[PDB]
Amino acid sequence: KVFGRCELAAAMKRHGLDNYRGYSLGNWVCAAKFESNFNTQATNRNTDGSTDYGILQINSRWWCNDGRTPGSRNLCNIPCSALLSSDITASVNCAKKIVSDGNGMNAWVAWRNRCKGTDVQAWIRGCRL
Ligand SMILES: CC(=O)N[C@@H]1[C@@H](O)[C@H](O)[C@@H](CO)O[C@H]1O
Ligand SMILES: [Cl-]
Ligand SMILES: [Cl-]
Ligand SMILES: [Cl-]
Ligand SMILES: [Cl-]
Ligand SMILES: [Cl-]
Ligand SMILES: [Cl-]
Ligand SMILES: [Cl-]
Ligand SMILES: [Cl-]
Ligand code: NA
Repeated sequence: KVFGRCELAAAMKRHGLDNYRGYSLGNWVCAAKFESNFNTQATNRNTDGSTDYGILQINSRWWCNDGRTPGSRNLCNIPCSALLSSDITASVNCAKKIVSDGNGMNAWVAWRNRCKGTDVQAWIRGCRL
């Protein structure tokens, strides 16, 4: 499912994302945009063997199990295919444990590099929220 901007915002806000750990909704929506393009089915292989999954490109190294990332963890307690689902709940619930990890949303490369310190509200401008 290729989410629409304001659609995704509504759905993150509902899953308790807006202002989670101090990160207003425009953050997460930006992150999504850049990590994944609002596509729930997006993957990328990392050079080390890991694969990033879904709307926020959560990574198999630490966070989920795809059973081809040797030496990796599965700290969210899910298979990685649950992150490609058109429902985003797993994705969101995982984000909560990652964002809470002490690097904040620096955990998301795209975010730190492309959203951090910009006007993130622009991404929620025009939204029935
Ligand atoms: C939380 C998470 O998985 N963050 C990943 C990061 O590990 C990786 O450097 C980058 C490219 O794969 O994409 C981010 O989404
Ligand atoms: Cl957009
Ligand atoms: Cl915002
Ligand atoms: Cl594995
Ligand atoms: Cl494989
Ligand atoms: Cl475990
Ligand atoms: Cl599994
Ligand atoms: Cl949903
Ligand atoms: Cl923080
Ligand atoms: Na894993």
